[PDB]
Amino acid sequence: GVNEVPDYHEDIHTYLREMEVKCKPKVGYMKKQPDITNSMRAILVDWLVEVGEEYKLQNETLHLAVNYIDRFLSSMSVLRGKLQLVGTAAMLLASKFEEIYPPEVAEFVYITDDTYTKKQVLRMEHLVLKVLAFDLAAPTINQFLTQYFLHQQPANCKVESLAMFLGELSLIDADPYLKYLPSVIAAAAFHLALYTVTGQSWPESLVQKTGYTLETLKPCLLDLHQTYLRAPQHAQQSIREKYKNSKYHGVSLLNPPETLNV
Amino acid sequence: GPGSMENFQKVEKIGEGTYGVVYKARNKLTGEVVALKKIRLDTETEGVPSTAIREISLLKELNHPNIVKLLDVIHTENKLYLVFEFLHQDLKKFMDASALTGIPLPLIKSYLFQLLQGLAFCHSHRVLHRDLKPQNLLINTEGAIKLADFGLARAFGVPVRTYTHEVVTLWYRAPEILLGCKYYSTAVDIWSLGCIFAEMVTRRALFPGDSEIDQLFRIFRTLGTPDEVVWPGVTSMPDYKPSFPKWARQDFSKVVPPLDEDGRSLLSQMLHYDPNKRISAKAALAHPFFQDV
Ligand SMILES: O=c1cc(Br)cc[nH]1
Ligand SMILES: O=c1cc(Br)cc[nH]1
Repeated sequence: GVNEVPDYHEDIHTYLREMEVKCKPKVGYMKKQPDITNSMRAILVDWLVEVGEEYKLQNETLHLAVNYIDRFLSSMSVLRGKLQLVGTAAMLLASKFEEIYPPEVAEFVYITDDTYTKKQVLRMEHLVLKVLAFDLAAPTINQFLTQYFLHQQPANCKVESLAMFLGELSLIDADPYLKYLPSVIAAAAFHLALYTVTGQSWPESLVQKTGYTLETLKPCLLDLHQTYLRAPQHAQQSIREKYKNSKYHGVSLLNPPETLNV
Repeated sequence: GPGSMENFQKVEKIGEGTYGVVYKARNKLTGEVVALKKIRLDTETEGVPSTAIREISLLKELNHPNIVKLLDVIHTENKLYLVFEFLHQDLKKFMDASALTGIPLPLIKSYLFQLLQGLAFCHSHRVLHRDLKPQNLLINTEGAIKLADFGLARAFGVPVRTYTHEVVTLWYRAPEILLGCKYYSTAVDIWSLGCIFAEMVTRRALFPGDSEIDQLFRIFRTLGTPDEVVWPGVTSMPDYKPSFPKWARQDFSKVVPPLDEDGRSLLSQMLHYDPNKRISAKAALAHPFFQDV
């Protein structure tokens, strides 16, 4: 029905594909950052996952914030001491964009354990808006995923939650996931989730819609499969903890497949 | 970005939303007439307001002849100026001030057709407007009409999730919103335009309710109280009540008497109870009502 916008979903998909190219971070920016590393960024995103949980924010909000950070760090050098300030301001902006009831600035100051002042948060919000030139309506992994979910026959909630989970894991590790567009990570996540729960594969109908085949998705699939297998060992665990919850059908407890047969 | 305030000469005040005032201004170098919307931030203790973050971010994407054009954003430490293309008047003032013996049908047609083009472009770009009303539709001297005031707008995903409840000025608010439905979509913007179509013909609001419940009852007394046959699910909706009075649907030709068969047809499809059956902007563009635009 109209909640799936039949008359517009194709136009919307096409537009998002265009915009995700525009909104794409520089693939190699971390090497050009003198004082920060992929590992530091992983810590930040993992903390933003917790913040998201603490305040019961939408997952879309989290994905937006990560997009804002990665674009910002693509043109602005940041000292390790200020990385969390960027992230806090990004999460604030994503909240104002995406949430019905965003947390107040004071709450965003509180979660940084008063590392920063309210004035610093507000000034960083302005800087981030200036640097992104207010281009905040970025396509996320999730915007693609929810569309792909409509091609399930029938709908399966473990498949949906598992795909969301895998998509969130990719936010943590800039290497390798900065090289992949949201729509590709979403495809890989969807296929892997579908395969893990039901044994089925990326459907022909989504080949029609996206142009992507299992061949196209193969590189991303291989990384995402590795990430899934290693996830219990990863230094960052907040996503696994989050997806143990019944809200997401406890999908982080599902066993990953040993092989893909691609 | 490109501009600064030194190149603008304020001419007069033309209105105000929240967060401040709108001036008509002239670019001293190019001659361009603009509307400057001031957003005061130094007063704000919560930084840049979310209405402005949505308005700016969404309008930057939406480039269309029937959407008000955002030309620039001047961001000082203390203030935010949105520079817009200037349009002389809104549809409400036009209806009140001229349009004393009516708006001629050709102009009603032209306007509705343009409004539908603007709205289709929004929906094609994942944006709900969520405050369509004559005060937010601007006209120029050339015969164009454009969607304005994207402060209440929202970038949606597919399928939609739960967004802010109680959106849209009451008189223009769709029944699914009024009944507290978990999800609403593009169809709420069509409902508003339906109300606006009627209003262009009569120059009075179609459903001038004084309350949520009064608003519902006015819709029902005009279109009939909906049941499961006309609107599957209606009786399961959070704020549907079995005690609702059961009004009979009146002949649609009595709803807007001056309206021809084609107009009635299009209007009824815009005001369909079931959001799933309500016509899309895209599809309405092809309606026979517009054959002679
Ligand atoms: O008069 C106006 C007001 C706004 Br807001 C935008 C354009 N013109
Ligand atoms: O006045 C009214 C009537 C009904 Br039924 C429900 C709410 N308010």
